[PDB]
Amino acid sequence: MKLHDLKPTPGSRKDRKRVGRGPGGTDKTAGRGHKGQKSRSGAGKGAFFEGGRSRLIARLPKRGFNNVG
Amino acid sequence: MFAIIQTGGKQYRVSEGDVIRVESLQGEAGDKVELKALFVGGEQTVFGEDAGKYTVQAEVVEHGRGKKIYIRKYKSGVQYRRRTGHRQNFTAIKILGI
Amino acid sequence: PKMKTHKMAKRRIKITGTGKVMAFKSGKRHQNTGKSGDEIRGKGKGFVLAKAEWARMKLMLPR
Amino acid sequence: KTYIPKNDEQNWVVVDASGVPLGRLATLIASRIRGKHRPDFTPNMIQGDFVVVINAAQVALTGKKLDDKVYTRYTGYQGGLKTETAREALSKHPERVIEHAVFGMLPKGRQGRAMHTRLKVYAGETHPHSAQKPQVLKTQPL
Amino acid sequence: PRAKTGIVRRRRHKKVLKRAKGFWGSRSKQYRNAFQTLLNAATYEYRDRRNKKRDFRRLWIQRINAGARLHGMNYSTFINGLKRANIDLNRKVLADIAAREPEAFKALVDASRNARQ
RNA sequence: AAAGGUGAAAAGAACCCCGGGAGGGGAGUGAAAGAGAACCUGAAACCGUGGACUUACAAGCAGUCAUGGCACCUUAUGCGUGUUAUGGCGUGCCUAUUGAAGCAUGAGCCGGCGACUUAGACCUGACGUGCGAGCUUAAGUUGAAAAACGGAGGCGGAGC
RNA sequence: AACCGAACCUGGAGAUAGCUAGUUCUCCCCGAAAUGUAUUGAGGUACAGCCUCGGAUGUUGACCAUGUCCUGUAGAGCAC
RNA sequence: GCGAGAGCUAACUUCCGUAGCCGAGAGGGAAACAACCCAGACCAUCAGCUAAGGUCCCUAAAUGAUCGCUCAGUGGUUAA
RNA sequence: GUAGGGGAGCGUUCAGUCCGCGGAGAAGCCAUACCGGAAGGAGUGGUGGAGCCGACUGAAGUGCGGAUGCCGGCAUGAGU
Ligand SMILES: [Ca+2]
Ligand SMILES: [Ca+2]
Ligand SMILES: [Mg+2]
Ligand SMILES: [Mg+2]
Ligand SMILES: [Mg+2]
Ligand SMILES: [Mg+2]
Ligand SMILES: [Mg+2]
Ligand SMILES: [Mg+2]
Ligand SMILES: [Mg+2]
Ligand SMILES: [Mg+2]
Ligand SMILES: [Mg+2]
Ligand SMILES: [Mg+2]
Ligand SMILES: [Mg+2]
Ligand SMILES: [Mg+2]
Ligand SMILES: [Mg+2]
Ligand SMILES: [Mg+2]
Ligand SMILES: [Mg+2]
Ligand SMILES: [Mg+2]
Ligand SMILES: [Mg+2]
Ligand SMILES: [Mg+2]
Ligand SMILES: [Mg+2]
Ligand SMILES: [Mg+2]
Ligand SMILES: [Mg+2]
Ligand SMILES: [Mg+2]
Ligand SMILES: [Mg+2]
Ligand SMILES: [Mg+2]
Ligand SMILES: [Mg+2]
Ligand SMILES: [Mg+2]
Ligand SMILES: [Mg+2]
Ligand SMILES: [Mg+2]
Ligand SMILES: [Mg+2]
Ligand SMILES: [Mg+2]
Ligand SMILES: [Mg+2]
Ligand SMILES: [Mg+2]
Ligand SMILES: [Mg+2]
Ligand SMILES: [Mg+2]
Ligand SMILES: [Mg+2]
Ligand SMILES: [Mg+2]
Ligand SMILES: [Mg+2]
Ligand SMILES: [Mg+2]
Ligand SMILES: [Mg+2]
Ligand SMILES: [Mg+2]
Ligand SMILES: [Mg+2]
Ligand SMILES: [Mg+2]
Ligand SMILES: [Mg+2]
Ligand SMILES: [Mg+2]
Ligand SMILES: [Mg+2]
Ligand SMILES: [Mg+2]
Ligand SMILES: [Mg+2]
Ligand SMILES: [Mg+2]
Ligand SMILES: [Mg+2]
Ligand SMILES: [Mg+2]
Ligand SMILES: [Mg+2]
Ligand SMILES: [Mg+2]
Ligand SMILES: [Mg+2]
Ligand SMILES: [Mg+2]
Ligand SMILES: [Mg+2]
Ligand SMILES: [Mg+2]
Ligand SMILES: [Mg+2]
Ligand SMILES: [Mg+2]
Ligand SMILES: [Mg+2]
Ligand SMILES: [Mg+2]
Ligand SMILES: [Mg+2]
Ligand SMILES: [Mg+2]
Ligand SMILES: [Mg+2]
Ligand SMILES: [Mg+2]
Ligand SMILES: [Mg+2]
Ligand SMILES: [Mg+2]
Ligand SMILES: [Mg+2]
Ligand SMILES: [Mg+2]
Ligand SMILES: [Mg+2]
Repeated sequence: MKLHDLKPTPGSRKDRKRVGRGPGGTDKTAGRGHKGQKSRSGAGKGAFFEGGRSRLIARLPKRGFNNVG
Repeated sequence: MFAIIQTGGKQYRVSEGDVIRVESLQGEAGDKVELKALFVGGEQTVFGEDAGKYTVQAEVVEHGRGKKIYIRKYKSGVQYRRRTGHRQNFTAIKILGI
Repeated sequence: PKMKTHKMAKRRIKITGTGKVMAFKSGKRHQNTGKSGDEIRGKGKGFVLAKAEWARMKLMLPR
Repeated sequence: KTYIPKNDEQNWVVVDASGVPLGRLATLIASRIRGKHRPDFTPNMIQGDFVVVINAAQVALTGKKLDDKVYTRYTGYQGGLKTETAREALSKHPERVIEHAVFGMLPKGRQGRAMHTRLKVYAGETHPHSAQKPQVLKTQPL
Repeated sequence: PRAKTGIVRRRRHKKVLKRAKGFWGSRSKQYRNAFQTLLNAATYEYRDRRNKKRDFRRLWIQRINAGARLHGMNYSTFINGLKRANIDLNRKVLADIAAREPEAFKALVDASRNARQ
């Protein structure tokens, strides 16, 4: 078969986001919003007042059987 | 003197091949009928509805696509710059009629 | 790699079920209590709601 | 597409200001200068006429030819506004008063400065431009 | 693979620069003022096209009452009296009729005045 | 730190001319000297010479649209191209901002360099392919102008 | 050793930077927010609220009318 | 603009409520002029109708018609 | 229509395969009134003197006007 005429399944490859690179979309400020702590990055899944700290009822081990319904 | 009332086709008097907005049916010999809005023949003027009964035959000449322009648009300080092309179709018609 | 935040595990947030995030009921821990007998009892097992996506990746492997 | 003309012609006329309200004589002359009476043909060109104002000395004025009409000119020097020749006084040289009115109604661009050429004000009854036989306008419109 | 900018940037810049014909000064020669002038020029081209429609409107009208008053009626009591003469509707650039054939514009004056009686 | 390039071959320019030279003009060589040693191409900013059309009562973000003038005719005698006069209209660009022509930031100009990436048997979704109640390998072994083998282990399948 | 409230050089080292600046090809579709709570919080963040995309459902949405209940402002009053 | 507090019944003040506009809204009017008046720009046309606002000349369009008013440039700058 | 989400695409280098082109002249450069809805693409001429286009697929150090951005060249102030 023609390697010229090989064609990947449509919709199986989509192009990367090219962030920057024009006022034809995604201008100036990148995907990002303007000021703020959005810039060279860090900090995770943490709200930085009091993160919903609920109490802890605990027992360490376990061992469970393999099933055959 | 004669000129399209560029709303579509209707006109006054005198015979000479000229441009217009497109006329659907093509080739030549559309013989497209025209309804007078004014006439000056022998410099004997007749006008408004009374003249409008008068015929103006005119054959189609060529379909066309007039000179290109660019629709470019701009707004300030907002990154709004956009460029597009545009080109209007037309229809030469040679005047011939009464 | 990817840790679980072990602050999630023996703490409330059972992961369990049709993918939804149970948690506990909180106030009047073992901090002091006169207060009602129908609240001292109604502190068993809650379950949160619009924060679950955060809770899940705390502990997506269900420790 | 639209017709534009030559420049070929110049047409002259005498307006008699004698007893006319100034200001109305003003807009009459200013339009005959601009070219609004023949079809304006084209704005680019001064198709307007040459006008000769006679008896400019006798122009009528209402309310106050005194008191009211304080004409004013600034000199460039500190204290140079206090130059308010006003009033009846400028009818010691009438040809300027009329000439000021018309000039405020011609446009300020390069054509208007050129249109100033076409106004010819003579305070006395008589004018010397006999050579370009002007013939007359007159009173009022419709 | 490196992929430097070469040939791309000059081509773009040269197309901008070539849009600059008799632009004054560094409007014609430096890319940055050429491109910037073109932004404001965009503004002007579009606005003006729409406006040129309205400007020839104005030239039209300004000839038509000059001829009208030459025949002793103003624009207002004229384009009224053709429309009140109803089927008379030629409207588009009556200017030219007034500006070249006066034998005709006089007949149109008589028509308008007859319709207003 | 910057770093580069005659020509296939030095055949690297005998001789003559102006010049103290430098530099050049010829003659020669060579396919080319439209390659001559400040030696491949040779953009742009910047400096000049010549020509067309223009400009010494003019108020101007430098354009834009309209019309006249004068040139010109190789995608080109037209809805042309260049340039003009005159009218109408017209508050640089970016950033930052409630709000920018702003007397608020940045920038002399042009050229080139210059900023959303990579990684991991990691998580979570969309789309696509293979096999489907089952799907798949890792390290490695052997073969490599090519890839096969390798179930240790991983995910579904039971929840509280 | 020509800038000493703690010298110069090289290294950790691309320190960290809730702060400034900058972030470049194109057309098409939709289109916001500057509100509320919490915050060693106030020019930063988390969750809501408003945008978009895809799937499901399928008029449940919008004004306007009729019916019905709720209210103590405008006005007024002097019975507290 | 409306409804209130704070303020001097000041402020292009400040802080809530409420509608609309700007924010991100070009076009016509208001001389100029984010917010006000009219109106939400897919592209082309040397075609026609209107809105706000206008029709002496700059400047598109009645030196319009009929009753009156003001002789102050009131128009075109407050009051006791 | 700003942040923002979505869609379809243009151009640059490299790689695989095809179709080819080139000293009767390639890339690059230079002019231009042609074409496409845009990014852009062709025609012809001038220059150059040895490589290169078009199509399909793949991978990116892939698109600059800004950063008191870097390197280099050249201007203004000034014949001061
Ligand atoms: Ca000197
Ligand atoms: Ca000096
Ligand atoms: Mg990626
Ligand atoms: Mg996008
Ligand atoms: Mg920024
Ligand atoms: Mg940083
Ligand atoms: Mg962490
Ligand atoms: Mg605290
Ligand atoms: Mg502007
Ligand atoms: Mg803005
Ligand atoms: Mg469990
Ligand atoms: Mg304009
Ligand atoms: Mg009309
Ligand atoms: Mg060599
Ligand atoms: Mg020499
Ligand atoms: Mg020598
Ligand atoms: Mg030879
Ligand atoms: Mg030479
Ligand atoms: Mg050479
Ligand atoms: Mg030399
Ligand atoms: Mg070579
Ligand atoms: Mg060279
Ligand atoms: Mg010279
Ligand atoms: Mg010269
Ligand atoms: Mg002078
Ligand atoms: Mg002059
Ligand atoms: Mg000057
Ligand atoms: Mg001009
Ligand atoms: Mg401020
Ligand atoms: Mg402003
Ligand atoms: Mg300035
Ligand atoms: Mg500035
Ligand atoms: Mg500042
Ligand atoms: Mg500075
Ligand atoms: Mg894995
Ligand atoms: Mg590992
Ligand atoms: Mg010292
Ligand atoms: Mg020293
Ligand atoms: Mg120190
Ligand atoms: Mg650093
Ligand atoms: Mg470190
Ligand atoms: Mg620190
Ligand atoms: Mg919309
Ligand atoms: Mg609270
Ligand atoms: Mg805050
Ligand atoms: Mg949120
Ligand atoms: Mg949806
Ligand atoms: Mg409902
Ligand atoms: Mg309903
Ligand atoms: Mg009350
Ligand atoms: Mg108070
Ligand atoms: Mg305020
Ligand atoms: Mg903003
Ligand atoms: Mg809005
Ligand atoms: Mg507006
Ligand atoms: Mg406006
Ligand atoms: Mg205006
Ligand atoms: Mg005002
Ligand atoms: Mg204001
Ligand atoms: Mg605006
Ligand atoms: Mg009308
Ligand atoms: Mg009205
Ligand atoms: Mg008028
Ligand atoms: Mg009147
Ligand atoms: Mg060749
Ligand atoms: Mg080209
Ligand atoms: Mg060779
Ligand atoms: Mg890069
Ligand atoms: Mg930028
Ligand atoms: Mg720069
Ligand atoms: Mg420099």
